[PDB]
Amino acid sequence: MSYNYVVTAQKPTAVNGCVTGHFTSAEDLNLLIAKNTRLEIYVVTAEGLRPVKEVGMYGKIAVMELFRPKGESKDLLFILTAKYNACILEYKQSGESIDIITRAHGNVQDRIGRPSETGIIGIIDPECRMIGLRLYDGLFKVIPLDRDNKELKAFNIRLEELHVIDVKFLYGCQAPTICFVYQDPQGRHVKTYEVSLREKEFNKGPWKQENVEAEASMVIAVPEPFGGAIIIGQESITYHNGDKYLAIAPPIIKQSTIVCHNRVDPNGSRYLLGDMEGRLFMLLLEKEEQMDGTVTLKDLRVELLGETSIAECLTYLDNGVVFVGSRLGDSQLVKLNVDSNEQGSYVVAMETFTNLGPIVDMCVVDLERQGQGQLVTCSGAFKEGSLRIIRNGQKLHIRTVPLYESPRKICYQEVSQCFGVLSSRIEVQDTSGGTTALRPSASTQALSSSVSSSKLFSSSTAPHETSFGEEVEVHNLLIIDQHTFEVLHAHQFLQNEYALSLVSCKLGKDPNTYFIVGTAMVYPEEAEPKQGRIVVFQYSDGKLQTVAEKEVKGAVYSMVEFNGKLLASINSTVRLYEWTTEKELRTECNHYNNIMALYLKTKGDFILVGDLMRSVLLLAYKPMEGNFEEIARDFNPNWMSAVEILDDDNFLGAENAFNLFVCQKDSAATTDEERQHLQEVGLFHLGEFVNVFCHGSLVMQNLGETSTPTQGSVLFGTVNGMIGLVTSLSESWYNLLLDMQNRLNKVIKSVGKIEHSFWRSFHTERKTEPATGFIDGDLIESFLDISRPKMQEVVANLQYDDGSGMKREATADDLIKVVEELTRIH
Amino acid sequence: TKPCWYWDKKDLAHTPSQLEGLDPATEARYRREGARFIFDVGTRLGLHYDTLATGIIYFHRFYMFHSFKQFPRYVTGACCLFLAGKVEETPKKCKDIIKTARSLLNDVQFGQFGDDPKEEVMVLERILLQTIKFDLQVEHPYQFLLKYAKQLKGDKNKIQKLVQMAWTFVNDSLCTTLSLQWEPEIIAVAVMYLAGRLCKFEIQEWTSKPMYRRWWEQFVQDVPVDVLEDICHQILDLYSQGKQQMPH
Amino acid sequence: TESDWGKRCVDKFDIIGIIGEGTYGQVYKAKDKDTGELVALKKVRLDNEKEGFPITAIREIKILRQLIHRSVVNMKEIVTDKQDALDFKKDKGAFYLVFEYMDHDLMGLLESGLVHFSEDHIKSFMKQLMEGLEYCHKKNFLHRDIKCSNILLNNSGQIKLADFGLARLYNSEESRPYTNKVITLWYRPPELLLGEERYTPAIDVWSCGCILGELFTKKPIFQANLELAQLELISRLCGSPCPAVWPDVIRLPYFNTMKPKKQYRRRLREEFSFIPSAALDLLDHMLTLDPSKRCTAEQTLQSDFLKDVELSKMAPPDLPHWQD
Ligand SMILES: Cn1cc(-n2cnc3c(NCc4nc5ccccc5[nH]4)nc(N4CCOCC4)nc32)cn1
Repeated sequence: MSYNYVVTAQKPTAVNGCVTGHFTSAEDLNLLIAKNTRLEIYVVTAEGLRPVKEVGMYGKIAVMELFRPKGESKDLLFILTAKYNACILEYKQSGESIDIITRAHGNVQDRIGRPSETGIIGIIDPECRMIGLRLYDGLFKVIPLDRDNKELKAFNIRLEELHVIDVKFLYGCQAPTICFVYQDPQGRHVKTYEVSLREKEFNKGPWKQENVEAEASMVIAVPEPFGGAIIIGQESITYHNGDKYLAIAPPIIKQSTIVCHNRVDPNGSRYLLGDMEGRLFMLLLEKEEQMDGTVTLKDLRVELLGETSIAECLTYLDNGVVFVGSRLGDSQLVKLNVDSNEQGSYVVAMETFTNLGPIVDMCVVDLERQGQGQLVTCSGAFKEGSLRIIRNGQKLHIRTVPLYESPRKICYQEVSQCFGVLSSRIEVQDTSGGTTALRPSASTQALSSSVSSSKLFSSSTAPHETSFGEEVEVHNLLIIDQHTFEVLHAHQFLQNEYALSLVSCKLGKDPNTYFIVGTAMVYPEEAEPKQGRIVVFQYSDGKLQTVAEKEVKGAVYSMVEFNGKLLASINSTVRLYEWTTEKELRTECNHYNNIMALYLKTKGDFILVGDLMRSVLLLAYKPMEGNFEEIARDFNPNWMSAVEILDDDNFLGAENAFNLFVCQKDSAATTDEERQHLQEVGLFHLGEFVNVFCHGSLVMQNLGETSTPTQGSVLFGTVNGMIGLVTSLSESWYNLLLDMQNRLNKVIKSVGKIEHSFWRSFHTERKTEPATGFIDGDLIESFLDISRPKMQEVVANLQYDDGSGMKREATADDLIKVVEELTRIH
Repeated sequence: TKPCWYWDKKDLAHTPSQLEGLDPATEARYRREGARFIFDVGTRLGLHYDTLATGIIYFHRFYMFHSFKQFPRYVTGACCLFLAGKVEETPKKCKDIIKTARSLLNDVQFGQFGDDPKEEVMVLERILLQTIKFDLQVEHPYQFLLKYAKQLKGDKNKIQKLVQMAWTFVNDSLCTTLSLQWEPEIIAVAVMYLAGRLCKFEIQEWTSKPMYRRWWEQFVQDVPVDVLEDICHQILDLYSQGKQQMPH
Repeated sequence: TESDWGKRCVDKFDIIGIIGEGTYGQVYKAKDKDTGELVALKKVRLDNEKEGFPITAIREIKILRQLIHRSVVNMKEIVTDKQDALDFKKDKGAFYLVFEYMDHDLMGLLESGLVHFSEDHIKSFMKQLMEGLEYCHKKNFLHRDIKCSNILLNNSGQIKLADFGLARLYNSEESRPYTNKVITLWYRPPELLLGEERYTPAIDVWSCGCILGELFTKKPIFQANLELAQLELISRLCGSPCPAVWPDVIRLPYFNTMKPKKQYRRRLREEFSFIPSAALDLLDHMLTLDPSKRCTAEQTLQSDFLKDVELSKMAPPDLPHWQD
């Protein structure tokens, strides 16, 4: 068996959702911001936000909404986790003591169901009579909000329309009514139903179905003054309400897909719209009052306000202030002005909240020769792309290097006092027949530049037609100084060439230190690329020189230096090249039994291979023979995101289902076969998507640091900006910390009353397993924050083992010291 | 796909046993003894008639590729029966076969099994499997005797007399190389034909085509009387050579 | 020749790796030195010699040589380890079973979740599967181990069943005692849970019905660790075993012993409303509690869902791609 320890060094920073309301008091204006597994509660002021409370939940927050049922003084909070844990929460404050009340809770997962493509949707009735949930295709789940439903029991109504895009409850209806856009073979259509809690079924809805834009994406429930709904698409915005129908199709929105909406004026007169290029719009509902005294919708107008960060959620707060919640970049507070500035913008940034964004790749480098190690991460996407330099000093110090283009891979080349970074920028087919970039960025603002002139694929004769306006990716190798972080050089790769891998190393007997990039020719026609290049560069005297190129028949997904040789993964093959005295790459040996060799890692003459469906396969290079040998394979099938080698026997993996697992050699050499079974001894549900695993530590090492119980240090980066550390334990230390977890879970009150053991249980859609071999460091490190009575309650009847004293009782003060040492590992 | 398991009579002059100096009579006697050994052991163990025959068929085929001077018959027979049990899902433990073989064999005969009988037998399973080319499925005249008899309609007692007499002829042909010369379907017809002659029964009348004097041609296509007579001659020879007479 | 078996040595095939864990032994992959063909090999260990050659292997070596079907795995030949010359007693070498290698396995295609199954894919997959089963059932053989791992799919969309090791012959005119609980519990029929021991061919039908729904839900229908807990889940969906729906349930050994919490009603159509109508009818018939009322393989092939499927179009599923 294996024993390991997981700690969160930096919490998730990406904003996954945000709502406003009256949650902490019926009087204050609140802003609730949701980051993965984290809820932040703020109070809105005239200058900005006052933080008041932050809680963790044992689950990914999928639905977050505020509502106020008749009889309550203030808003209640509904949250549903991605594992279908539902709860209703209440804020309660007793002077200085702030706590969160679980008013109702339960798990709403159906034994039989098909998860929907557009994900979990949750909405609440304007009369707060019920909560609607769209969890599965063909089914609508209703939780009625009666006082007695403390377990959140619910029923399903059969839904004929199997593929639903979005749904909302409507305002101004005699009964609870849903308005939704759905897709069938005849296109996309909008439709309504009424929800009867008494009959537990749908009844005919208030207004008819109409054919709507093929890419209709979002549904807006317009408030009582207008009523009805607005449907947002790629080219058009439409208003629907019985007999009334409007459509505005302004050319400005066709340029970039709109992804978020919020209401500015409670009466529905004004809405905010955002798009994937960061533009912020105002949608205006022009009113016309008839002599009847009735108010109708005359027209719709769209006005461009300015640019924000690409935003997952928008929420207008008050006055001119808007909160911009960003998942791909830094979040913001911005002020909307009535008068435009001299550039034509009505939007002016107030504050910037750090978001490590998607961490595509990262490396650890000791820039200042301190013995510490700082983390340089490839963070953000598109305009928000950045390099982030992170050091410990009690908070983390983060520096931001704007790139304005998507960062892909990073590697440090000390000999050149610089980094190599792979980047991609979006250009659009223009009238010249070439392409034009939407904005300047790192690869265009380099001091010196070069473009690959390889003719290897130039024989072409394969047609790829271009239409004006289509997007294309331009990949470039950036040379960036380690002190100024200035782009010294940019190398632009061939047209339709994607860079997938990057290493910095010496090879063979060649004293020169090279940048080596593995690329793949990507054409929309190909399900999988069949052409690729390996390019060897030398950065010397401010210029990047192409040293050699090797054509491959596939995609160079990953590369790694192997004892003076170059180990590369091309499609279904893993290859080892030698670097000749003629400065060319030569095939030495191959391994072929992989579906897609996506990730690679080396220790000694051993190699770990990560496949799309075949999990992890342990290879070894056999020098006496000059070839590879299969050592062992994990027979449980998994979809890999990144792998790492912990030691000569233990191997770490990351699944696409937000799960972490550890494989080991079966350590029983009875039969050759037994060792060949890489047995998963560790299973853990991280709840975050790991892209990169990297050895190192950010803790300052003065050489005086007490040797911690934990041994080893693997840092990992995730999509939501969470950074974690995995380390190993002895059997004794595991058992102590494991037994303590079970004791802490009985003591610590969970938000929503979510069982911790369920939260960390391995979870794929098909299978679910209890966690094993892993210690939730955050649960252990929360011992220091629980009140003294609870601390002593935890240590009752707690015995140590395998120590200086075989059985040794624990006191509250003994454990406080142990955990405090464990907080120094990160 | 499937191997050919049938030879011509002329070919039996050239079995390994023949070419190592064994004369035709001795190999013939050696085959009867082994087949009857397989028959007697399994009957003592209570084995189904198909299981006995399958062992016997393996046995006969085996000594088409090997010599009786290098492979003692009784070990082979036991091995054939042992495997036949597992193939026909009437399994028996090897130790029980050895026990029964010892009861029926005198001391000289059981000397073939050597010091460790179980081990000498187990070593032969490997060769047997390779020799039979892993062709485990075997069809036997018994199933055809019954499939064809079911289609005869007439005096219930005369047909049952025909079946039992033919059934006995099948059991007796397992001591001969007919299993190696003709498919089981022909054997079933030949024994019906033989019993018909001996009981003075005209089988065509029982068939659906009573005026079709070659009654068998509706069961087995392309069989000349030449073949059925050759089979009958070979069957009655065993009776004339021995002291036993036709069952009637 | 092609008919000569047991003589060719394993030297001719070079071992690449170990593809997976099987029913009774781990499976490997190789290429012939003479032919580039990739194959699949299972090691038969005769070293125990408690009773010679394994009887279960003898079962697989008998049935497969008889079964010929596009949707049934073919055993190409049997090979051996190096044998000592003139030393038959000393020889301890083992035999291997040569099989056609398949590009993908349903267990790894579904577990990863990358694959996407449209209705038309499920149709082509089910039609081939049931046609193979109908072939084997028409030949009066019972598989008894229908599982995702034994289901294999080529990239082209051709499917074949694989490990026939646990399979045994079924006698219709006369019942015989068997080995009771056989199929993986997730896909085991209620009759085996209650110990019918003399199981009918419908045990395989129930399994394939569990597979059918699994394709639509992208999740196994019945997941448990305890036979009673499984019976609870089966009862919650297909209805609890009761004399009205299963007249002969009272004759089953554990009918009184093993009981669900409640007498649940059948909600199969309700819970599976999303499944298309043509398929839902197939599931209701395949997942019928009474083995006597449960549909046959032929009846599944003469269903609206599968009758009009043309095997010329094999609809390969969305096997993984590069942006994927
Ligand atoms: C008679 N018979 C035939 C077979 N057989 C033929 N091909 C296969 C086969 N290929 C799928 C596959 N595995 C891979 C491993 C690494 C890389 C690529 C892979 N592709 N998988 C399996 N299994 C064994 C149990 O685990 C999964 C299913 N069994 C097969 C077994 N018995």
